[PDB]
Amino acid sequence: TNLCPFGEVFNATRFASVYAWNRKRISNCVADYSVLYNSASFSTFKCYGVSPTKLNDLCFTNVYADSFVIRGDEVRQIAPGQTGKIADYNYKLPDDFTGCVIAWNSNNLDSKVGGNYNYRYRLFRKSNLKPFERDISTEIYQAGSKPCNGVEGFNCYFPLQSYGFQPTNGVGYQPYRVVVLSFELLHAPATVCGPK
Amino acid sequence: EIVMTQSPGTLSLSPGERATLSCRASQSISSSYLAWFQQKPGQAPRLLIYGASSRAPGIPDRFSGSGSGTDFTLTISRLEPEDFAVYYCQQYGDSPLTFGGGTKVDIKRTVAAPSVFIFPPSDEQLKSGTASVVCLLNNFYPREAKVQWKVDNALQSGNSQESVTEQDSKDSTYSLSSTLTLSKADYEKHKVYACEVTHQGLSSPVTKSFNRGEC
Amino acid sequence: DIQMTQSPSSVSASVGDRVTITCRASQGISSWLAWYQQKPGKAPKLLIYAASSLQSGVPSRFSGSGSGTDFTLTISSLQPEDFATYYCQQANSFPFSFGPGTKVDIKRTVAAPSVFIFPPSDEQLKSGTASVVCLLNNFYPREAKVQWKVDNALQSGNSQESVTEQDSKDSTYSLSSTLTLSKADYEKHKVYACEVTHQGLSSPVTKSFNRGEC
Amino acid sequence: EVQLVESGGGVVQPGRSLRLSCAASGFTFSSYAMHWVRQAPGKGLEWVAVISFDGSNKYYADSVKGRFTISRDNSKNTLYLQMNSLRAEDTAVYYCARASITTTDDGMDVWGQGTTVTVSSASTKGPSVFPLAPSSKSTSGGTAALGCLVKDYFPEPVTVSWNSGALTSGVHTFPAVLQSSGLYSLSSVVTVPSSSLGTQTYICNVNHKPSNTKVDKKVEPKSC
Amino acid sequence: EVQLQQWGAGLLKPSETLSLTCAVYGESFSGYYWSWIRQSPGKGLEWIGQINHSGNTNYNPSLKSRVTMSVDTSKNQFSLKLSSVTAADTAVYYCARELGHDYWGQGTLVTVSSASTKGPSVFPLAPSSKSTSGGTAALGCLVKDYFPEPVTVSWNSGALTSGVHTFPAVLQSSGLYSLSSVVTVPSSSLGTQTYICNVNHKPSNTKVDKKVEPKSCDKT
Repeated sequence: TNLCPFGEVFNATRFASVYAWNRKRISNCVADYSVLYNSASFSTFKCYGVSPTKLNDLCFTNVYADSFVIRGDEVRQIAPGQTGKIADYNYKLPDDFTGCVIAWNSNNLDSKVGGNYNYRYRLFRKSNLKPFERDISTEIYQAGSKPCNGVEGFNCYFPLQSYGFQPTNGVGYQPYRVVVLSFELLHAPATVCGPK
Repeated sequence: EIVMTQSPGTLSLSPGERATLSCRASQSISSSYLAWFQQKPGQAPRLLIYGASSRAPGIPDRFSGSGSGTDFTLTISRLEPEDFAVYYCQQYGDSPLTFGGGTKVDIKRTVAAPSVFIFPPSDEQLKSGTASVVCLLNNFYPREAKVQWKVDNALQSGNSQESVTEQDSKDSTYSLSSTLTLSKADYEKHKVYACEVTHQGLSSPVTKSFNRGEC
Repeated sequence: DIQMTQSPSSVSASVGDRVTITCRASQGISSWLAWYQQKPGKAPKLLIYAASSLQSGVPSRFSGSGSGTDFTLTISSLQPEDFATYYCQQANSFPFSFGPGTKVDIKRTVAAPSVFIFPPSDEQLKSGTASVVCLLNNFYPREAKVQWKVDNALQSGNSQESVTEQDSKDSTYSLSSTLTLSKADYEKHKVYACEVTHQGLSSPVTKSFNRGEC
Repeated sequence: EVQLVESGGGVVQPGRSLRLSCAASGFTFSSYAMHWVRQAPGKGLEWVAVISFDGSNKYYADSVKGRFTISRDNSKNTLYLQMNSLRAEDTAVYYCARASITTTDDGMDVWGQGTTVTVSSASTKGPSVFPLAPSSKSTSGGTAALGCLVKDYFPEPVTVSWNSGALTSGVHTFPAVLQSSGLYSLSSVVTVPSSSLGTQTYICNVNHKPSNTKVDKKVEPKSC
Repeated sequence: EVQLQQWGAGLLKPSETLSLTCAVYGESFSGYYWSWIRQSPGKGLEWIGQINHSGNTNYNPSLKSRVTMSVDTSKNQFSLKLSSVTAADTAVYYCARELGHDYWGQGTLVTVSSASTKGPSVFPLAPSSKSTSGGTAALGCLVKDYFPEPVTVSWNSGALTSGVHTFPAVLQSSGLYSLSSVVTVPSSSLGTQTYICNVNHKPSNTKVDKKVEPKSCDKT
């Protein structure tokens, strides 16, 4: 009784951009994970720390589900100790974290003729992100000996750039929806728990 | 990686003419993030065009850009001697960066029939334990040219290496040297050696021959 | 299932006038609301998407604004080719939803219905039924009621109403209210009356017929 | 040119099933997503279903789940909708719509003229005509209203003409109405100078195609 | 304005490591990303990585395994280390500022070869009575089996620059290099005027002054 909302996160309609990943809290639930890894739609179901089949027996304090959309060739960056745009200037996972990473293709929903310019990603940043950070600032990236004063120009660029998702992009340049479940335990009781 | 491809791979023009280079991308590119770089002998590259349409400081108004998506085009209205160089296209809209292959811009002039010469080796290189015959082509335009090495009416391959000179400064012609290596045994067992040259400006292939021990 | 309501239920306007149409939701759609236009006897014609953008081949007199749970469409200078029905559509989640509709009529002086009556003929009874009718023609606005009273007593549940459209001669309407009954229940009473209720009407106008009143 | 054309419109009785088909011409069918949208008689637009550009993602409303099944075939450029367990709450006009994107991030931009769908167990039937003669109570400023009435007919449509398509100076033929009997009815009235009654003839001519019916009925004063 | 000075090892050997340093003089070393770029004939301009003033590195997935970077804010320098090098990593390396649109270095030519020093062998390519061209004949010298590049060539102690087309080098299977230098002169000066092909290789301290004469056929 009182199951967990794994339908408003996975089977939703519109996901967010990886520079504005959507976080959701889950507590006081009976979360049933077996329904997840008992499927073929999930092309990627990695799990760090915990084991997949041993998930309906633990009891964590709370769970954090981070949903977003990325390319197909950028999924290898969703993991501890990686490097690139996604991991550095966008969603960054800590080192030796406990949780699971799920990812599956969405070339049906997130593909448009002429390009879906609604999905964006941060390309420039003067430094790297700390783990679990969110920088939505659309400020101007300065790369020269000339201030930008909030005006795009020479060597002063815009950090957020669009994915050009089309339905003909073959495999690696196709949209992939990603959900990251972080199982955060604390010294407080274990509200979440598996079925019985 | 966003692979870029430059078209054509080479040009041939003259001062006062107009030039057009093209860069085609594998996938659509961000808003207009494509740059055009100039590179000359020895120096490092230099930026002319950013955003595919803007003209950076210190850039004469003859360099222009245009295009979008998977097709961009650089144009030079009135060429000048300083403009004959290599040109690259760059994309700074997706990581990592990606350059092209280049599009050289060579000077043009009237076709010129190559002057062909064949060289017999010297005894010193033989007593060293090898032999190398040389075919020299001088003062010919265009660069498109082919050379074949025949051993007593018999083709060869896998041992002929050619080296080309650069566009001269006065006549803008080219010079080429083909070398065919042969161990002294294989060089002595045969009799004749011929260099057959094919070139646009040639009314027909030119075959320069010489025999061993000839005099 | 998000429900998308519109407002106002209808509108009367004139050429060159500025028209505004509001749309409301029950949940929060950031900007995923489109506006379609349908004419009697045709198919829709997309006008606005994202609640602020505009489709190619669409004049600029059409404007859209709003966000969240309140949106609005605006027509600066109406034209004869804009009197139609306007629907909203959300696209935030499945299943989608349209709006009930918002019509745009034409303005004119309040007319008066030239009310008439028509009794059941003989053939209607020969077959075994009876169909009386009252009529309100050449009137405006479209709001009007037709009350039926058999034997000088209200009777409902066996009546129908039909109206044509905004006439193209001069912005007029026409409504017919039919009272259908069985020969038996018809031949039991005599006075059958239809009364009209309208805005321009100076006072209600009741017209009746006695069973056999030739 | 871009053009969608729907087919599969005809009478059908409850419980049974039907299959509508849309054919496209003038664009890459195998990239755009497709929507099915209905409009009932006298009501507003209603959403029915959506299918992606490959056939792996399908969505329906909360009133056609299980009963309807949407599909497509890119080979022949066709879009199919299979309705099962039809009811009288589904008589409507169905439209196909194009969408550059599933979830309609940009909206539908191409539609078809639509195909009608009637759902009633009744069978074809010629109409019954009745004349609504003038009346002394309908005398107002020398204006007399008369007309004809078609009743108990099936299916749609009907065609009417007063004086062989000549009198068109006030004809106000009204739309149809679905009684509980299941058939249709509609009146057609017109105004005349009250002084031209017993001198000129006014005859309504009716035509119904599903039955090849052609009728002519005159309207005269209700003599006593 | 900004200035960038490069240095690092040139010649190298396979399985070794290539280290390079670029120093910045003229503006702030913090707030920008400093990048390394590579140019090879066949692969065009290539991008390797970029580093910040706090050790933050963005690499290229094609070289993320071999590439390493370092930064010293005290002397305002950055440095590259490329491991397990081969003859494919032979190229010109540039240091640039973020998105080199603004400023580049000058170029450090890094070469890779398992060979070792060696001096050139010179062989005269002489003319004959069949090499006549309307009153003009060609000749020259062939430099073979030397390493490393380059080699300087001249004629009559530098008293000749017309018709002297010197050709680039060729990496033969022996890991060594070869080239040919030529000259074209009227046939009215072959048997009378003298011609000599002076060669100079510095890494071996070799200065050759080889004469050149027509191959006088000794009748036996």
